[PDB]
Amino acid sequence: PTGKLWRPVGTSVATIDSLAIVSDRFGQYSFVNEGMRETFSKALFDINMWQPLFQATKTGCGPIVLSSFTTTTSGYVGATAGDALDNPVTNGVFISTVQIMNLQRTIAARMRDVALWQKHLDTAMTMLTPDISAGSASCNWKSLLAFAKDILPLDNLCLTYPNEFYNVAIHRYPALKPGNPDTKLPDAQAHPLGEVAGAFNAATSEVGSLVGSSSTLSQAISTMAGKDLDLIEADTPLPVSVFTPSLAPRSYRPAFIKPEDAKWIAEFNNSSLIRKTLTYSGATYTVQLGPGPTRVIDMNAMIDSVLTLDVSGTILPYDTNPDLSTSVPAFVLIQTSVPIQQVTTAANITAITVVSAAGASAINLAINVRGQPRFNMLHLQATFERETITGIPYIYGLGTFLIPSPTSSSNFSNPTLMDGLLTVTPVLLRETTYKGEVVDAIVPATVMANQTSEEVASALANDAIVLVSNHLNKLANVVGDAIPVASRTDDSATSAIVSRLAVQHKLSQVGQASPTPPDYPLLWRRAKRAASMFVSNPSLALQVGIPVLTQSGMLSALTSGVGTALRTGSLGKGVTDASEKLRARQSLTVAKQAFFDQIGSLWP
Amino acid sequence: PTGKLWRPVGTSVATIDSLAIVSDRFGQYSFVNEGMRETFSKALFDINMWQPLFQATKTGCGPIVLSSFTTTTSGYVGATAGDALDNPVTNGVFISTVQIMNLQRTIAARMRDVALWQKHLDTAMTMLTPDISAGSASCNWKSLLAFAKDILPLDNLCLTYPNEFYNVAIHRYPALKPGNPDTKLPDAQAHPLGEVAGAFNAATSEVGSLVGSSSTLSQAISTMAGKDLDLIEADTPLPVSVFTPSLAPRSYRPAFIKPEDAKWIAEFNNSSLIRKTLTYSGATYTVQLGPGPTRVIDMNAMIDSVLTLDVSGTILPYDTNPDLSTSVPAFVLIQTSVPIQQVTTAANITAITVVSAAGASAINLAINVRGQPRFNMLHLQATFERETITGIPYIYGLGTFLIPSPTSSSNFSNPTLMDGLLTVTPVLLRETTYKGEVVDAIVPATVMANQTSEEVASALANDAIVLVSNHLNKLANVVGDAIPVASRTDDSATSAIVSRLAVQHKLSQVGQASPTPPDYPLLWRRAKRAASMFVSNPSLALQVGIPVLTQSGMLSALTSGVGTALRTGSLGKGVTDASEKLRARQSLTVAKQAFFDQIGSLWP
Amino acid sequence: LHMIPQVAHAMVRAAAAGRLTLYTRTRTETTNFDHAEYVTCGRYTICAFCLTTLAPHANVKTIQDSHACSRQPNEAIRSLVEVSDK
Amino acid sequence: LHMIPQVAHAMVRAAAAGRLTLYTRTRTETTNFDHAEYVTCGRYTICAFCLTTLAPHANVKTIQDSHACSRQPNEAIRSLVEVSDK
Amino acid sequence: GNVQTSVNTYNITGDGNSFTPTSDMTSTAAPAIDLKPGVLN
Amino acid sequence: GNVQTSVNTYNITGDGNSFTPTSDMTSTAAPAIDLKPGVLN
Ligand SMILES: *C(=O)CCCCCCCCCCCCC
Ligand SMILES: *C(=O)CCCCCCCCCCCCC
Repeated sequence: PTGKLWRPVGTSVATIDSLAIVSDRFGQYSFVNEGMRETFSKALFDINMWQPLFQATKTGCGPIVLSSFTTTTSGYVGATAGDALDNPVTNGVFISTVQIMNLQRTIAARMRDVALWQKHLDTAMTMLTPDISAGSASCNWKSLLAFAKDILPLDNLCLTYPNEFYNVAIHRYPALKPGNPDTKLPDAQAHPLGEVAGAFNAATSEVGSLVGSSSTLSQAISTMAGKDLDLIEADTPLPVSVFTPSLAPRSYRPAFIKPEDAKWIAEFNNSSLIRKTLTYSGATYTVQLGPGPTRVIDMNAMIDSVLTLDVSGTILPYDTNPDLSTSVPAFVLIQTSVPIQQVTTAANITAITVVSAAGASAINLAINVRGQPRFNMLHLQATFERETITGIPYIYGLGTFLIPSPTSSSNFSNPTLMDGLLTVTPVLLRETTYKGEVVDAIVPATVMANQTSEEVASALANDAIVLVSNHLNKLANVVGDAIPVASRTDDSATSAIVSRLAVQHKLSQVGQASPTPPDYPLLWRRAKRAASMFVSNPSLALQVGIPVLTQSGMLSALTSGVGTALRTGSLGKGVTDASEKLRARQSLTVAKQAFFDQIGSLWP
Repeated sequence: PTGKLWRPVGTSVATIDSLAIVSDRFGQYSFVNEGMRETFSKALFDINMWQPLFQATKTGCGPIVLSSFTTTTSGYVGATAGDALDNPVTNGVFISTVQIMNLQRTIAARMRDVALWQKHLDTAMTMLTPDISAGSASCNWKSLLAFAKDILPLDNLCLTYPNEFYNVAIHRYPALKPGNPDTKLPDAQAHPLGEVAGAFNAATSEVGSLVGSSSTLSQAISTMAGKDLDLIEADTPLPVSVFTPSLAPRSYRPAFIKPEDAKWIAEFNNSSLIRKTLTYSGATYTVQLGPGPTRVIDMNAMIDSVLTLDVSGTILPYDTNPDLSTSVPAFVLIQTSVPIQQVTTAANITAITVVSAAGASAINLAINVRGQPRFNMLHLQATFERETITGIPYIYGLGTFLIPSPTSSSNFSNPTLMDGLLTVTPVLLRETTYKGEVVDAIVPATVMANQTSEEVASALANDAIVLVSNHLNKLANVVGDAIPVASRTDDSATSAIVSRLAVQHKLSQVGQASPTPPDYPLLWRRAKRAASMFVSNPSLALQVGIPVLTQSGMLSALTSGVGTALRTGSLGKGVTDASEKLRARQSLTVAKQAFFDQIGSLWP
Repeated sequence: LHMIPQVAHAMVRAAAAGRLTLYTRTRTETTNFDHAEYVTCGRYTICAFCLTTLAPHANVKTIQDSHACSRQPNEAIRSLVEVSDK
Repeated sequence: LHMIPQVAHAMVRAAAAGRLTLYTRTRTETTNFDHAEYVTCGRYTICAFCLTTLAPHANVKTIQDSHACSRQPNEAIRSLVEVSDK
Repeated sequence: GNVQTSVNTYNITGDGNSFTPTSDMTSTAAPAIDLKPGVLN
Repeated sequence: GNVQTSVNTYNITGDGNSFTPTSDMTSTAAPAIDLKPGVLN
């Protein structure tokens, strides 16, 4: 049973309506199921432990028995009259609301009390590493004590109550074994209150540490089910939400990104220059679109973000072409009639809006750093919005210069300030971008081995690629973490892949002389580096031309392997290299024993 | 109860599992609930009637009692063990499958048998209108008979069995009253087997006809709930499906439709001519875009349809400008760089595809019809598809001419064959079009009083307007039909509106001298023509500038009135003008009595 | 929705060759704009106060309306007519 | 998907000025196209039989592949190189 | 078509099933149930 | 908020209700139910 206890308000006959939460002057009795007593007992148990320090310091008020907050009522206990009717409990143990209040504020008040002392006991305990993980190692007690008698700073609490803290301590450190009163010798065994827990944390030499290897697994299992690593290369529309894209604002360096390497950025590849004009704040400036191609951020295929083009440390040659100086650098949109990459001359450019200029010309924004005047780090920045560009077939964001007077000097300059580190930040997660279009769902499998070397590094913050990369990256840490894809152990991961290579290379051999019986020693090893190359750089699985990894099978395969692989690790997964791991722990205890030996001499 | 009968297969205790459809050598006994016996009895009853003709002609096989196909089993009868458990029926009347087969093929075999005779009886019966609808009117039997002894063609069956058909007849026509054997006189009352039914169909002078007025109502009620007339001016997205658009291919006459009168059709309003070229089937032709504006079907905002531009009977002046002759007329798409209505000269037109040319020049397609050579009726025709125009910001369908050699003669011609009757047929109902955009849902209330006089007649086959017109049209026939919106009876329809005008004109009077107390005699009459103008031309309620009808209240109001109005008509709704209607029926019976009077003399 | 800009395209073309006739509340035509309410082409009719379309056709003697207010620039179309009336 | 047309834009620019070359199956370069399989720039490598991208690095000495087929026009890029090699 | 077993009295992939229309029994559930005001009561 | 009456023991617009957070009882149902392999069994 569970929930609050109910009782037949109509008396005797208890039906699915003659019940009612048995409330009263104390609040409502909620049932205390077996396991929920484990907690409140485990919590109180950790407080009772500090008994010797509560009396010493006259705080506290006696040991806290959980049997002081409960009661022994009886009735039907459920979550609702209907279902509570199927849990007739007699003399169960319930805790009334007003009690659920004290057991709370008591464990809270006492928790402070101890939390404090417990902190002093520690700066003194750990102040001599009472924990080794291979074999033993003593340190003659006299010295030890006479030593901490020093180190411990005058405001601890282990100097005001030595054997009032010691008695608390003995129950937390199975290192300190108190000398028995009637034989005046230790005990071999150490009996700290955490008897079992402390036994099951020792780094057992057979397998690393059960508490470790156990969690590193349940931890990975969490992720595997959580983010949705499963279904990682699913071939079908998936809401961007399914990718929980967060804290995702990637930055670049356009005016370098080739147009074909990333759809969201077209260029004005035209013969001559395209000097246009525009009255901005009265003054008339001339946008240039200089000698080179001047790659500009396209506006369509640009998920309403927060574009913030930073222009700093980048050269600013106002020294040579004086034409450049005087011009306030500024991010400006450019609506063109004919599609760009077909826009020849000025009459082609519909209009030009200065979405964000920089007050003060190019001769105050400068700063000489050895001849080559740089740009005082400043951030121009628009706030592009999907629909502010409705209808408008062609429009481009360009972080240019806005020259107040074009001249012969700036005839080979080309004032694109795009060489600066632009940082787009998708401000509306629901919508992603792929191959130049804005969508609401991705098709994972499509984005695999479909980008090129740099059609990946040039991805646009929160676009399929960047999403089908953030995803693999989780799955990449589950294998990297739990599975042993980094040793000659032909693990579950590199194993799922090997079975694909076989089934694959086996049918490609079917029909024709079949002169080559499948290899296997070579297949195991080829798939080992395939699974390994993945854990290594999760990204690669997106680039066209990557051995194994990019065939449709793998990944879809890998994950579902790694999947079941985590759901069976056992507990002693740590047996892997638990030999050198062990031998390394003995190595430490031998060096730490060496320490105790000095504590033992210096302070005799 | 209903369904097949089940019985405890496990015996005695019948639980929700110890049951099982009691099947066997006869099939499965299905229960024959009270009403379902009404049908099979009503069906057999109509066959037994023809008893005298079955014996006469040695067919048949005795009267068909429905008690010959059933049985008297008993058990639990439901649709599934679970629910059949709650219908313990004892000695119910079930019909086994193999029986449900005969009662079927018997009623079918016999139905043919009678269907035939029953047809002969008729060509003879109705061959002297035995049905009047006001007062009576006889026709001395001798004459009548001695008359039909003539007319009836030699292959009837009423001449081979006179009083073998007569006995069948007497039970279907309460007009023919047989002379009683032991008093050798009629009976006043007529006792045809359809005693009641025939009594309740007579046009009762108090109210038209219960059988009529009753149905004309249930009929309207069907529609009202069906199509979804309710919610007719709902203000919120509605899937086009909710409008069951079918059999919907509207035709026009572009090159006349103003661009602003219908978004799906832009025009090349440019100064001079725009002669372009294109190699079509080797030969090089020149699309013209002549002197006038040449309105062309825009491609975007064009729901992938089946455009079929017919060019017939329309003038073809190859007589004057010889330039026109020789040019094969053809529907051609035109992708322009700069948006049309901004496309000045040839270099602006990206490309031109002849989506469908007409084999043979303009001098074989002609046909002289009094000087002015016309176009031999022929249909050019593309099959535009939403996505075949993906990306392509500007593209237009144009049914032009394709001149093989532009000349001075065709300098004021302008070969747009759009003056022809184009017929677009939406080939993909799911997607509609509104104000130039393609959507999947309409917002009804939005399309009311939002079109102009002709922003309606220029609507594009299966576009919101054409949908929010097909809808009102149903609701327009429900009122037109059921409700009396065509008499001074201030009906439920014109009444729902009057209450809106009041509540409306009443608050517009609130605040300020209120010198005008609402009218009402004038409001009733104004709303009467408003509801009337609607039934009249349902469309109007879409045009901006229509008195009353176009205020947001009405319609949303009207329908929900007309709604409840139909759900209460009573049965005697026909009482409306049931006076002149009655007086007109007596008028007919007086003229029909006049007929019987001649049948009575000519054939004595 | 007010105007329906196909109506306003008929305003300017009737005022770029001024045929616009300004009518008063007593359904008489004047040329002063101060006493006038109704504005014609003569396709479309608009009361200058509320500035909504009233009748597709002209001849404002047959129009019902209830609005009351004052001055309404644009007088610019009214000013453009008398210049173009020459 | 095969090639990714950014690859084919590197084919023609390596063929406008003929750099490419043709490698055979035994990883030796020839200029005849009849014995040759691999096609370089030297950015990208494509076997002429299956016509898929193989390794963006050149030195086709370090490429693994398993295809076998004959007849592959386009020879036009192969023909454009030897004209542009002068 | 994976075997079930009891959920429903028939397996789909079950032994000797048989798709076979007969002009005699035109398959039909219950769509035209009458509910209109006068007719439902 | 239209009156209901019995469906549920409390009316929403009912007499003397009271929205009033208390730092003391942080509202919480049951999200972290443990089901992982080892822990569920
Ligand atoms: C297992 O599910 C394999 C698929 C076989 C049946 C799936 C559905 C298609 C057949 C329908 C049977 C029920 C009525 C159509
Ligand atoms: C009647 O429904 C009026 C609206 C009042 C409550 C509607 C929902 C908003 C308040 C929620 C109460 C339940 C938990 C939020």
